[PDB]
Amino acid sequence: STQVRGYDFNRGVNYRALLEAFGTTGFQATNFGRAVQQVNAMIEKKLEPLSQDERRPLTSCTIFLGYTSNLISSGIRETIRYLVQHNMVDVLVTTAGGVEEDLIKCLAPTYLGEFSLRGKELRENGINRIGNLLVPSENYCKFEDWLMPILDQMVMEQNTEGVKWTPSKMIARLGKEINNPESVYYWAQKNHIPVFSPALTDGSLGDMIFFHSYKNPGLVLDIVEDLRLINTQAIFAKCTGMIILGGGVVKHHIANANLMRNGADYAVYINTAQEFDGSDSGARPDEAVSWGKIRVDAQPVKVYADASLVFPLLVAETFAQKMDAFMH
Amino acid sequence: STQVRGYDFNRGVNYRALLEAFGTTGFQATNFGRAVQQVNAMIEKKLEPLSQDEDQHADLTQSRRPLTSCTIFLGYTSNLISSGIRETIRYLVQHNMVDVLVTTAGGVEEDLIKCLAPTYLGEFSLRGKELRENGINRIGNLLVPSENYCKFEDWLMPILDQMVMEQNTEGVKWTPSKMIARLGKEINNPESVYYWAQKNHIPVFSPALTDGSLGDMIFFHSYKNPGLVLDIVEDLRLINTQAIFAKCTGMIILGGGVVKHHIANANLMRNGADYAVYINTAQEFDGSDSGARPDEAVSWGKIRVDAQPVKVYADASLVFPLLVAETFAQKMDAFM
Amino acid sequence: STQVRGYDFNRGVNYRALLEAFGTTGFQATNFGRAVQQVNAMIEKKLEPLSQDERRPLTSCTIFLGYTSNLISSGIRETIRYLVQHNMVDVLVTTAGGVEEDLIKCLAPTYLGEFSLRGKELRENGINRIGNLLVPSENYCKFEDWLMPILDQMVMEQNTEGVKWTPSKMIARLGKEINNPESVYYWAQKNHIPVFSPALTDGSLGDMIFFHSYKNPGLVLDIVEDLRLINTQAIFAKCTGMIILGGGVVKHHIANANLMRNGADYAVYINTAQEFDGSDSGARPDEAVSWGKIRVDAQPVKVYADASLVFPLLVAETFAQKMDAFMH
Amino acid sequence: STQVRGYDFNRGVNYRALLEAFGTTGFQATNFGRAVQQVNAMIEKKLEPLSQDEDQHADLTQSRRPLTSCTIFLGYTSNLISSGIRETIRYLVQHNMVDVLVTTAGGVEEDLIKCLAPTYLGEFSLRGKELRENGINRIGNLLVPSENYCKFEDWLMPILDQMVMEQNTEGVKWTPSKMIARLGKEINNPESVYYWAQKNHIPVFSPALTDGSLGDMIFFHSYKNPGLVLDIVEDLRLINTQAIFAKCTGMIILGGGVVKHHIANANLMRNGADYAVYINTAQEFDGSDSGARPDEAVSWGKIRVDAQPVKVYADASLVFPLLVAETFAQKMDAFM
Ligand SMILES: NC(=O)c1ccc[n+]([C@@H]2O[C@H](COP(=O)([O-])OP(=O)(O)OC[C@H]3O[C@@H](n4cnc5c(N)ncnc54)[C@H](O)[C@@H]3O)[C@@H](O)[C@H]2O)c1
Ligand SMILES: NC(=O)c1ccc[n+]([C@@H]2O[C@H](COP(=O)([O-])OP(=O)(O)OC[C@H]3O[C@@H](n4cnc5c(N)ncnc54)[C@H](O)[C@@H]3O)[C@@H](O)[C@H]2O)c1
Ligand SMILES: NC(=O)c1ccc[n+]([C@@H]2O[C@H](COP(=O)([O-])OP(=O)(O)OC[C@H]3O[C@@H](n4cnc5c(N)ncnc54)[C@H](O)[C@@H]3O)[C@@H](O)[C@H]2O)c1
Ligand SMILES: NC(=O)c1ccc[n+]([C@@H]2O[C@H](COP(=O)([O-])OP(=O)(O)OC[C@H]3O[C@@H](n4cnc5c(N)ncnc54)[C@H](O)[C@@H]3O)[C@@H](O)[C@H]2O)c1
Repeated sequence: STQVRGYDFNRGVNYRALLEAFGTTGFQATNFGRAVQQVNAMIEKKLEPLSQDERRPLTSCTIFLGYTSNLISSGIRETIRYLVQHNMVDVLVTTAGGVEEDLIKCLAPTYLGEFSLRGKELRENGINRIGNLLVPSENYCKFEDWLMPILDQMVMEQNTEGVKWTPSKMIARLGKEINNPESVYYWAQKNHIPVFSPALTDGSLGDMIFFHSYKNPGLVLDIVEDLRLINTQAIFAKCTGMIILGGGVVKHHIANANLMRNGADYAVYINTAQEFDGSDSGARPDEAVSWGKIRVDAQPVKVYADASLVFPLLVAETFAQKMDAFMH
Repeated sequence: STQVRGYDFNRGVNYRALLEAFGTTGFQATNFGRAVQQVNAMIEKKLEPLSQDEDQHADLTQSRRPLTSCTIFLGYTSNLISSGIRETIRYLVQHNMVDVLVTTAGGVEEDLIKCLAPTYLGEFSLRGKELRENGINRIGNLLVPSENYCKFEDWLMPILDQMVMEQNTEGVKWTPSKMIARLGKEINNPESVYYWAQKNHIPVFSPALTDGSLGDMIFFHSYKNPGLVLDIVEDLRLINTQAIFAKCTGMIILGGGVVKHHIANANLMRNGADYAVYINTAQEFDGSDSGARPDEAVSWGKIRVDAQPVKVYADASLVFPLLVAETFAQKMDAFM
Repeated sequence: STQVRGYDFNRGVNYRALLEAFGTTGFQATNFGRAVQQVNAMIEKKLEPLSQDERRPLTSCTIFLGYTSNLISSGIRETIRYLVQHNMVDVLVTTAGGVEEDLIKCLAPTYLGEFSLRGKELRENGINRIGNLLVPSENYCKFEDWLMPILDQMVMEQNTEGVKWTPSKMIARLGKEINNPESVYYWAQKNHIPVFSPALTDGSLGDMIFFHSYKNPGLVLDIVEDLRLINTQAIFAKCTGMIILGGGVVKHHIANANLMRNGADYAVYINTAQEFDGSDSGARPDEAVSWGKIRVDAQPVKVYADASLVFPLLVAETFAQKMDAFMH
Repeated sequence: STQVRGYDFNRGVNYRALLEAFGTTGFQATNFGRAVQQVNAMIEKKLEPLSQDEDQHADLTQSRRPLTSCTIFLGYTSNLISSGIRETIRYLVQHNMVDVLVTTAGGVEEDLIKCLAPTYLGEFSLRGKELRENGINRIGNLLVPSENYCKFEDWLMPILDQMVMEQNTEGVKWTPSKMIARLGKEINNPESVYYWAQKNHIPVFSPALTDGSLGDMIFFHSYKNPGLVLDIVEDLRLINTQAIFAKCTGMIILGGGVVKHHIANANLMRNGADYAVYINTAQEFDGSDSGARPDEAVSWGKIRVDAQPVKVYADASLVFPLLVAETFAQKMDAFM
């Protein structure tokens, strides 16, 4: 049985050892160390070779990465981009803001602010607040100018070439169009990583589709085909892992997909929600076990924390140390 | 300036005076009192008489529901339909007290499943392994037997068959709201929220309607009877036009997530809601939309700068029935 | 097994029935109904007559009421006053602010404000913020004028009459001095309900003792005797119940006292804390069971909510309906 | 204006660059970066040379500790001493990097008990009944065998005997801080926070020192050896004078409760702290002092209006070691 003991700074600042010490520090530091172990187990399983019996290359473990939209507003956008760039995860799930703001960041930046800035004076200057971040309205003007010709082409392809659009197919197209290596969705489509977002209309992309539909009516986004697509990613996996940042639709959609295989083998939740309100967001991993979304023999972990603090540290201690195994 | 003073139980127990005293008790009790005031302001504006032409509003919004002097959007996370708040919401919809509903997929399907089989009380700490081994699914401190979903399957599959047939031969272009209206008509049960919503021409928006058991069933059904399409674009047009052609709007939002953003973003299209009450347990510090204060929404234009929005930081299962008791339920004589 | 079902407003607004329906509404409404049941069980046990074998009158169950200081800033001060006035609880525990602000409210009121008011402009006008409440600085001036002559007498009594002051003895004296039926501590001392507050110096009372000690040095407040006094309240009880609003010292001090009898028989927590940070505040009742602070056979309840919303409703459904049993 | 940008792992893993990138990552990562800046400002001011007279400051504050150019108050809730943050705090005290400690009683006693027996890792969900039946006590996801407290009893009772004897025949008037200094000297172990605090003349305030196991032991001891008195009034004088006669003050407060208010209220006596960092998981909505934002303290005069205080909303077991790594631990050459 393992003793509580924190990092001793009389050793100097040995960063790897400082991070390794979270495991024996207690409370959420210990859960962070457990999450490192769960993700490294996902990775080790993924890198094992496939048996006989056992367009994206299939691996020995399929990793679903989910994140709420605000994390793409944050600099965790870079963290996610890196993982997608190097084919370290296999399926992305995010809400609509998490798609559009990645693209918009290729046209204009987001800025630091404070949570307490007052909306009246912000609105008067055309500045929109996302937590302690700030997005000028002009950013969305630029998005409009960029996106509208693409909506024109998608409608034409729908009506003259038989294309049946879904959120994931639109997201791949937008990633191809943005054509920018800073963009998560550019790498996702380049690497054949599907992106699911069933409420893709809930955001600025929706605004633009809405306005567009009055000059160029008839665009259809079907969510049924995308439900088949995400569920089959789980059903035909040798192994699955879930890494879920935040809650809401993203968290349920990944977990429910994995119910179709009688549960994920590995699971890490990082979120700030709590169970007491009965929310899905705040449900503990053990709630998911009752449904079959996480296997009974799994050892899932939740870290109760803002992912903007934890996720880059998690990546540093897991994926980033196995980078070579993921290249060329 | 208003003094802090709690209810004095030397008066005995008058529950109305007790709830009214929330306003001067402080902290979230005070915000509850402010929320009562904001909702009563919405209702008061809604009940003012109107004079507008019936044909152009139906053409612009593509809806059969008459305009009133204030359009009220009610949103709730799915789990509140698992709870007994389902009865609270059903009452409001039954009496045409709100005008637009927004909920995630679970908030649709579990209202229907409750007409087939009940949900039970449990505890948050019940272990998943033993529950799974007995076919019991946990929702917070509630429990749903798996057999409930089997009954749901049997009820729903013939309806999905008809929907595909209507799509392919009668030109129907399904969306979530149109499906939700049809499911409410089929369930044909006065305990159901969506039975009343469709009967009263109250639309229900749920853009991620595949994220739950209804999705499971659509998925399974599609391998027996392929082809169903659910378009979210037309439903975006429908919700936004409800805000655009409103004379006045109020937002009452229980919980966060999709529901909260979808209602607020629709109201951006009219440069902001006139009244807004949030009841949710989220906090701002994580940058989340769920946890964003009303004043964040003001920066975007989702809430008018001149509005007096209120957030109550609390579990809505505690607060929403009390809020309805002090607002809509006092005005039911006007609502008929 | 009990079905989920909310109050049906087609019945009209039947307030008692609306409150009774919280039990079957789920999430924290259900925990509220459970708390009503636990408190009513405390009360029923307290009102049972004492056996042969089995200055405050001893009853069949000793109820400890704890609350954080801010709840006395709130209007829950009236709720607590009522219970103390009618001898419905037996021991009070609160932090220092929870003593002084009760007294100050007899000299000048507290006002409603908002959480977002900015401290600079408040400080410039001599207005102090407590959450969404406001206390003018003048309130504390009035407190100073009222309190200083009492500190003079306590020192004199210490040095010439052998008095050994403790927090609970000072609180009883201050309640006698305030001589005002709106005050919690007036009723507490009148009804021989002891009040424990081991960090009594942490607040305005401390400020005043601090300043006083420079003109009239030597006042001693011993916390050891007060530890014996609260622990013996638990040790020699036939039965104990704990009703704890908020966390911190108050929650631990009551629970630790009841460890000395191998645990409380009944327990209700109402607080907004969560367990994930390892805090005592956020510890669930079942953590206390591991120490022996709550008996293994007890059925404790936590309601996760702001007590300013819940506690008056709890009192309405429990103590207030048994008022007759507590009088004359 | 500063752009949002996360650390780019195409650079490889440079942990310093990774922590520095917190500042531009947003949400609480940004507040962490601001907290690093505030603490480094405190340290920088502390290390400025001073010229003040040694005798009058010792007379006014009744302390042997020399004044520096900034007095840093470090507060932490008890559970952080249960955690491995105990080692973080011990390092700071060992090297005289902070000037005043404030903690609740558990934060005193468990530092001493850890020199006698360890605390172990467990899980939050372990059931109390089975733990109680095996003499294991739960602290969050940590576990303390009851035997740890038996060892504590045996170590402490002879010390309590000496304290009573010194009170009754050598005129000693015990207070919490004076007791804590004596316990640190007796534990005589370089792993102990309070061993280092007393050796370096860093006072420790804990006005409710009876609320925990030390209280249990004082209680039991008093029926064998009556008479110990612990006065909190003189300790109020001692902490307040540390603020009053400071040239500059900074507050670093982990958690809420007594600790947070006691430090901030001491700093009111000088019309406010110059620097302040809160790290805690509390929220404002419940009116709590724990959850009060720094700007509430500004309204009282506890934080100067010209200061730039920062709160990081997070479990300090995650954040405090990183904060120390980026601040105090980089400056240890100056601190010798
Ligand atoms: N919860 C269910 O019963 C259920 C059923 C089937 C599917 N799902 C799916 O789960 C997904 C996520 O659900 P969601 O985003 O709609 O909500 P959620 O349950 O994830 O809640 C989002 C946030 O809303 C707030 N909230 C939740 N419950 C609250 C309460 N009782 N009082 C106040 N505030 C509260 C909280 O801040 C919470 O983090 C949806 O797509 C849904 O279809 C859930
Ligand atoms: N930037 C934005 O936030 C943004 C922009 C456009 C649209 N939207 C829309 O808002 C709607 C709702 O968003 P949602 O459900 O995706 O997420 P959300 O922001 O509401 O968050 C849901 C829950 O996830 C958790 N969470 C959030 N941020 C976290 C963090 N940093 N660390 C840990 N946990 C965290 C919290 O418990 C929160 O209650 C969407 O449909 C989305 O498209 C958001
Ligand atoms: N916790 C223990 O191990 C322990 C041991 C013996 C006695 N006690 C007694 O319990 C009483 C109450 O403890 P308290 O008021 O000092 O603290 P607490 O544990 O009650 O915490 C108070 C608040 O501080 C904040 N906090 C706690 N842990 C945090 C963390 N890890 N990171 C950030 N913020 C955090 C939270 O908002 C919390 O509600 C004290 O009198 C103490 O002596 C506790
Ligand atoms: N008005 C004041 O708050 C005030 C005034 C003077 C002094 N002080 C001092 O502040 C110090 C710390 O206060 P504390 O530990 O007593 O309490 P606190 O206010 O810090 O609260 C401790 C915890 O109790 C819970 N809590 C608080 N308010 C709640 C509510 N309304 N509903 C439910 N739960 C709630 C929260 O989890 C909170 O973290 C004291 O020693 C006190 O004397 C406070």
